[PDB]
Amino acid sequence: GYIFIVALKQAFSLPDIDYADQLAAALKRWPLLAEFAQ
Amino acid sequence: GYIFQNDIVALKQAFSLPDIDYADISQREQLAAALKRWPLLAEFAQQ
Amino acid sequence: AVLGLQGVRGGVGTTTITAALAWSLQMLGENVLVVDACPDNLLRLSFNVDFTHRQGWARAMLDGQDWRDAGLRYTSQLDLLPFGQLSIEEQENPQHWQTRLSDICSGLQQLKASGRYQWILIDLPRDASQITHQLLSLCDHSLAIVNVDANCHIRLHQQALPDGAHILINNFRIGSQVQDDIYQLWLQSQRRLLPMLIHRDEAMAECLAAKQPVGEYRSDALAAEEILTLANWCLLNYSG
Amino acid sequence: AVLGLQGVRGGVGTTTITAALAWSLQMLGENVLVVDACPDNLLRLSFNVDFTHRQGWARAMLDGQDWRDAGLRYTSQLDLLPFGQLSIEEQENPQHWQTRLSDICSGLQQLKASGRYQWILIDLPRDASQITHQLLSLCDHSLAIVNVDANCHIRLHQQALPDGAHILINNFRIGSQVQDDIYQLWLQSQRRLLPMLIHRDEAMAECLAAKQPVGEYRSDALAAEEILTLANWCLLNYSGLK
Ligand SMILES: Nc1ncnc2c1ncn2[C@@H]1O[C@H](COP(=O)(O)OP(=O)(O)OP(=O)(O)O)[C@@H](O)[C@H]1O
Ligand SMILES: Nc1ncnc2c1ncn2[C@@H]1O[C@H](COP(=O)(O)OP(=O)(O)OP(=O)(O)O)[C@@H](O)[C@H]1O
Ligand SMILES: [Mg+2]
Ligand SMILES: [Mg+2]
Repeated sequence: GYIFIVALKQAFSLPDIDYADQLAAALKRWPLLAEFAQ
Repeated sequence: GYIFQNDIVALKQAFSLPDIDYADISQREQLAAALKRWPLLAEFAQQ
Repeated sequence: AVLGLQGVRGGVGTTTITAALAWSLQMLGENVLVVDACPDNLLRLSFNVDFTHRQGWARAMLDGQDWRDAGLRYTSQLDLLPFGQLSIEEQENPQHWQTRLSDICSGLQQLKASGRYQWILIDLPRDASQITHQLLSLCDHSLAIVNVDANCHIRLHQQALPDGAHILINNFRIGSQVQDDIYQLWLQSQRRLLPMLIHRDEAMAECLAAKQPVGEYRSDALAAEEILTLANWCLLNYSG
Repeated sequence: AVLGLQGVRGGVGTTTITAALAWSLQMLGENVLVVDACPDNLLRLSFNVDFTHRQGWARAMLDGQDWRDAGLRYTSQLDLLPFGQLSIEEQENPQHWQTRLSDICSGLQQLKASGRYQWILIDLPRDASQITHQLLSLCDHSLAIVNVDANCHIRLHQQALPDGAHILINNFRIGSQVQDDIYQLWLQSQRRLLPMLIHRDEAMAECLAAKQPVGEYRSDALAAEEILTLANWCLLNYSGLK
């Protein structure tokens, strides 16, 4: 991701998301959700 | 109260506060009760 | 006509409404270009553009390419111009590029003059950046999107709107006395309030997940009919 | 600890949650300072500050004045630092002042070192300005506020969050099929989601219109109880310094 006078930094990264493995019906219903899960 | 100048196409964009009229609020009793329920609404309408 | 749509605050439904209104205008027989001016680049996802598709007018412009080659044709009547995907470094340093995009203004002015499109709708972000102001200046008319809540109420007494903008309610719901009270007060006081509104409607929540405009996703959704009322008003009042 | 709260998108509940969480922490005996870092200057209205009261830390700073005189006492354990009211010209020219506010950082860092407050909460706007990044860097922990909808779902796959942020759901209400699908998917996949959420609650819609934090407005509201669960979690997990 990205890392931002005084001795302080702030790191930025994408959120930690785990699509490792019910929800199969949710992914078939919504192509937007299936898109990120593949 | 601001006019943005867009010299690159010679256009201007004016901005202003939305047009709000509280002059006739006192006439409807339905609004008088709502103004009594919510101090935030009363605050803007009193002004 | 060039029509800007801008939320009075974030999250009020501006992008979904832009996509829905473009679809409605097409159903009424109009030629429409829909332009995403938001760095979040979300409008394209209502038109089945792959998330991994990174092209867009601003992405092209920052890369030294022709922005006019980033356009997409959705139907014969509806064209789309995504913003493009920014890197995280670009996302977190808007000062690096938010003044490098002026060329889009001359390009849209040329498109306006050509009469190629009957409507150009611009999804504008809730910021005050140079590029947002520049795009606003190109609009013939603008809609300011609100929800009926205490936050939008306050904002309407303290933040400027584009001159001549009309106010459009989205997300109106059942079950809220304070909303009903604010709404009744607005009906008597808010001189710029449009006479039609959009309810909270499951079709408007589902249609983005289905990657379609609401009126394509569910043509008989109550919200699709509310958007059509808006479209008809725009044809009558915003045409020129 | 300094705790930042920032919406993943605008309008998700960040300011109402900041006011409510500050109230809950002070209910638990903590001395709290709540700082409004948003140029819209809305936080003060949850604490019965008159709309025409224009003073604030950034207002005073842009006027060549001492930001330390812009503070307000709500209770003996809750102080408020409003942003101040900007003119329309200042609102539409954020580049003019967004770079002239960095001295608030050493002022807050000094206020932190003094130990006067057990918690400093900062309501952060949904932007990437210099001052937002600066104030974010002062935070020991941060919460990223979401609503369960397709827009927030997309944002979590494309925008950076502050490192170490936890995600807090607000405005939750069961019965929407797509929202329940997204939520069940987040439960299995979003590794930094908090274990509690905040339901849609009319107390949260009303409290701003009553100009109070939700727990003062309706202590027995479900949302007020959920914010108290959040405050207890913060005492347990976020009291360490960075
Ligand atoms: N009337 C409505 N009923 C139900 N859900 C809605 C409605 N309008 C919008 N939504 C949902 O609310 C979320 C936010 O909508 P949208 O992306 O259009 O808002 P926005 O104002 O463009 O947000 P942003 O600040 O991110 O630009 C989306 O998930 C959308 O599907
Ligand atoms: N859990 C909730 N239940 C019901 N209404 C809520 C809830 N949370 C917030 N609201 C309402 O939503 C509106 C927006 O809330 P708020 O001002 O806290 O959001 P925000 O994310 O800080 O907005 P902004 O982007 O303007 O800073 C308010 O009118 C508030 O009363
Ligand atoms: Mg949008
Ligand atoms: Mg806020």
